[PDB]
This record gives sequence, structure tokens and C-alpha cells, in this order.
Amino acid sequence: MKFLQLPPRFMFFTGKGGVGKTSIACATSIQLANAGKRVLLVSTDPASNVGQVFGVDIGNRVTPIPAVPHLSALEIDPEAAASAYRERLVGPVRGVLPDDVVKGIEESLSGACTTEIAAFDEFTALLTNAVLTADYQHIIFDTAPTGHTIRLLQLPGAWSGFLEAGDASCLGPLAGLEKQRTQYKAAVEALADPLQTRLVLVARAQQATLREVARTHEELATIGIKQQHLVINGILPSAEAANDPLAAAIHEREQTALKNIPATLTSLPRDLVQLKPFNLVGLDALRQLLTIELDEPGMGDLVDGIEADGHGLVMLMGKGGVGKTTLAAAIAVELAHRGLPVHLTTSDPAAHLTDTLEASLDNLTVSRIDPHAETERYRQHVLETKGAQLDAEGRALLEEDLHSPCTEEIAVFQAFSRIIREAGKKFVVMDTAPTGHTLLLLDATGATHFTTPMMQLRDPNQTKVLVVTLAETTPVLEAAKLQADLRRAGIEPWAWIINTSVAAASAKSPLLRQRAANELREINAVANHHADRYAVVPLLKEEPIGAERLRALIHPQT
Ligand SMILES: Nc1ncnc2c1ncn2[C@@H]1O[C@H](COP(=O)(O)OP(=O)(O)O)[C@@H](O)[C@H]1O
Ligand SMILES: Nc1ncnc2c1ncn2[C@@H]1O[C@H](COP(=O)(O)OP(=O)(O)O)[C@@H](O)[C@H]1O
Ligand SMILES: [Mg+2]
Ligand SMILES: [Mg+2]
Repeated sequence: MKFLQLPPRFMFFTGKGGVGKTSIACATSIQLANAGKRVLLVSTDPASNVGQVFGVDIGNRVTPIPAVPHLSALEIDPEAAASAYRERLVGPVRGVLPDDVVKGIEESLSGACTTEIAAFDEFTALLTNAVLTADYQHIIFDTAPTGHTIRLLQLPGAWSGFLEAGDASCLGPLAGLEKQRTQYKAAVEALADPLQTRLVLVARAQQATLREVARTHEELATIGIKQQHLVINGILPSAEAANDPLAAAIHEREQTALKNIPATLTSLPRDLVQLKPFNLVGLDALRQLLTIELDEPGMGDLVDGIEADGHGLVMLMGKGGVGKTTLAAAIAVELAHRGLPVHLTTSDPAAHLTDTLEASLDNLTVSRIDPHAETERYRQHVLETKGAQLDAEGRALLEEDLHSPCTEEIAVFQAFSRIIREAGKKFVVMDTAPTGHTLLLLDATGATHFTTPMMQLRDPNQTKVLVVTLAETTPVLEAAKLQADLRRAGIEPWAWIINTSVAAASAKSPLLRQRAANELREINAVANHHADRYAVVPLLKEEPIGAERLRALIHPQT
């Protein structure tokens, strides 16, 4: 394993949720501890099962693991840190200010951005404290700050009065940070030094995930992080597809993705972690990491319900890579084939799916919004309109703020609002929906680009915010977090779509069978608690492109 050769003190990991960052971090900690060097696995999520895996009740304090000699396990809680930020920044203004101001402060201080900044705060706490670096030879983190957070916290300063002064800006949480700016600067400097940091990039062997990790690598390199490594975790063994139709397609897709890694990631020391058969639960399985008839409702019922409740919006929401674009296209194609008008509006210019049928059907009008261009246009608009009077430091800080994911979400939502307005009395199937944070923040900043009123979205009779999940543990947990954010924003997700379900694809191989069992457990969990109306989409051995094979999703042959 190239990412483990002469590792520096801090070994971060990052990538799309569910790739296997935590499992790889745990296995690396085990391997280094076996080598005789003290380690400190800093799990960066309370919901992680690291404590169960090691058989210890890991908490905010360092808990040595008796099972693994020389291994200590910490567990940061970013969401707890964000809640503490809210408690210590909103209580003082509670009552002292009108309820509108308090609500705006809470909303600007709540969401994914505040969680990321709090996680970076804890990372800086662990990155500059002399006690930790003088006691453990390897502080193996589990998740790394996004490039945006590092860029924001490495700026010259002046981020001390951005609270109570929303304006669709996620720059407020900076005021919560109670530490010296020198602390964060030193943390970033130690993070960018190749001799103290090794920011590994865990990614699955799929096109979308590889492109996403390539983008993250480009951003991190722009930060200053020079030496990185790539861990392509999830490669399916070749011998597994020997006598199976679905495993053969999976392996072919994995190999095709490997042969077309983005040019930016080619030079990185690459690693390949096979899909180990035994489930990675407990220390026994992790020690060797680095070395059925499903009957659940399909998308037919969901599309039938949408058809029954006509003249509405069907906004697909969820984390990137789940399959929102393909599902939206399939829904739109099915609705068009039912005779009702549709206005499919995707936001994935790379994919040409449903472009072979836009003209064949006189009612399936298609709009292709380019997220990058919309984000750039919004950035220019708000830089010229706002911040022109700001001093050099304010302009730099606002420009850095505008690169946050929420700015891209706001720009895409603004571009989709005009699509909604133009198309009236017809279905409007979308690809992405703004997270609850974005919607609430836009609503707070009431006073050419326009955003649809929150009243229309909140009404169940005019909107249906579907939530797409990849049918795994962490993807389902983060989709549930998205659902909670939407519910806080007032919108009730109409249904759930458990996309890419190997369980519904009739797996006929060992590894795919164990994967099907895991995804069946996750589907049961989704049905019981998270969603009262869900649909499981089978995995397709042929990549969905065009109507003739997009309709396979909606109406599978079961
Ligand atoms: N190399 C692998 N082989 C088999 N299963 C894996 C592998 N890597 C990860 N997994 C599975 O993926 C699941 C979730 O991965 P996890 O590391 O928790 O993602 P995250 O980095 O978001 O925490 C785990 O339950 C684990 O069983
Ligand atoms: N049901 C499915 N079966 C097989 N592959 C799928 C399915 N749904 C999505 N995919 C694959 O996932 C990839 C990325 O999905 P996409 O919808 O582009 O994600 P995003 O929501 O980020 O746009 C696509 O290339 C597609 O081939
Ligand atoms: Mg994790
Ligand atoms: Mg998409």
C-alpha cells in the first residue's frame, strides 16, 4: 500500500460519503499500531460505528483500545460543536433582539457549512496542541476539511463581525470561532506541509466519484497541499464476474472507470482496495482490509402517485452521485409516455441522456442548465452588486465565501426558478433541489435572477421533494440529514428513492449477495423510520442512456 509508506504525523482522508474513508482509516490505524508506532484514530462523526468496531465506548476523550496495543481512539462530534456554537452565540441575543433577527442568526449559523467549519475547528485543536503531537506518532484522521473551509480560515482576517450583519451568505459561522486566528493559520500551515500531512483521497471506481475526487484534489492542490495519494476503494474482484451477468457488468464498468481516470489524478500514487467478501464489522475484518428475492415497491407506484396528483413539481434531492439525474430523466420520460406534459430540466451537461427523445415526443421539453456557468454568473453578479464598497480584505473574503457549495446551490436554484415560471400547468421534473439551509437563507433575505417563493415549495399539493439514497449506511444517514434539514425548512419530502439497489437486481454471486443482504437491511431501515413512501430502483447492468433503457428503471421486468 503506497499511501502507508513513510507516513507523516497526520494522515487525513477525504472523498464522497460512503466510499470507505472510515474503514480505510481504521485499517490503517490497526496496521500502524501493529508496526509498534502509537496512533490516534480521530473519527470525525458521532454516528460512526468505530466504538462498536473496536468494542470500546469512544467519546470526546482519548480512549485507549485494549484490543489493539498502542492504539488510541478519539471521536470528534462536529454536530455537537455546531450546537455549542448556536448555544453560545444565540442565547446572548435571545429575547434581546426581535425574533426575526434571532431566527436569521440561527439559520445563518446552521447547516452543512457550520458543521464543516466546526469540524475544521476540532481538527485545528488536534493539529496544534503540543500534547497530542508529542505523544502519538500518527494522528490518523478520518475526514479532511473541504478546500473551501481551509481557504476561508486561511484568509488575512476581519471575520469577527459577520453575525448580525443573511444576504444568502454562509460566511457567518466564522464569528462563532472563539480561538486565535494564529491557531487556525498554524493548523493550515501544518496541514499543507508534505512532511506533516498526507491527505489521502478515497474514491470508488466510478466515473462520477472519480470526477468529484479529481475536483477535490484540484482544490486541495490550489490550497498548497503538494503530495497526495489516491485510494480507489471498491474494486470488484475479477474472479467474481466469472459466471454472473450483473457482476460482469459491474466489473466492466469499474475497469472502464479505471482506464479513464481524470488526467489530473493520473500522477498520484494509486492504490486498489478490493471489495473484501466478509462484512467489515469488528476488528477481525478490518485487520485484513489492506491486503434472496427482494419484494419492495418500484418507481411505478411513485410515478402513479405523481400522475394522480398532476400539475406539480417533482424535485429530486440528495447527495451527489446517488443518481438524481438519471432518476429525474426516467420519471420525466415515463410521465411523457403517459401523455401528460413534462419539462425535464437536468443539471448534468456531460450526460446526453434523454437527448435522443426530446424532439421525438412533442411534450417532453428539456432544459439543460449548466451549474458551473450559473455559479459563475451569480458570483459575478454578487461581486459587482455587493462588496464593491468593501475594502480589499472584505472583497477577498466575500469571493472566498462565494465558492461554497451553498452558493452553487443558490445559483442553480435561481436558474431553475425561471424554468418553473416559464413552464406553467405542466409537470416540472428537476435534478437537484436546494438544501433546507439554502431555502431558509433565501427566504430570510427577502429584501433579474429570482428564487421561487418558499410558500409554493412548502405546499405538498404543488411540490414533491423526492430524496434519492444510494442504499448504504452512510449515504442513508446523510440523506436522512438532508431530509431533516428540509423538514426544518418546512418542506416534507414526498417519498424516497433507494437507487442502485443490488438487492433488487437479483444478485447471483457471493460478493453481490452479501452486498444485497446489506442493502436489504438498509432498505428495511429506510422504510421503517425515514420515509413513509419509498421505491427501490434495481441496479442496471447497462448504463442508463436514452429512453429505451431509461424506461427500464420505471418498469423493471420482475
Ligand atoms: N474495501 C471494502 N470492502 C468491503 N466493504 C467495504 C470496503 N470499504 C468500505 N466498505 C463498507 O462500506 C461501509 C461504509 O463505509 P464507511 O467507511 O463507513 O464510509 P464513510 O467513510 O462515509 O464512513 C462499511 O460498513 C463497510 O462495510
Ligand atoms: N439505477 C441505476 N442503475 C445503474 N446505474 C445508475 C443508476 N442510476 C444512476 N446510475 C449511474 O450513476 C451515474 C451518476 O448518476 P447521476 O444521476 O449523474 O448523479 P447526479 O445525481 O450527481 O447527477 C450515472 O453515470 C449512471 O450511469
Ligand atoms: Mg465516516
Ligand atoms: Mg446530477
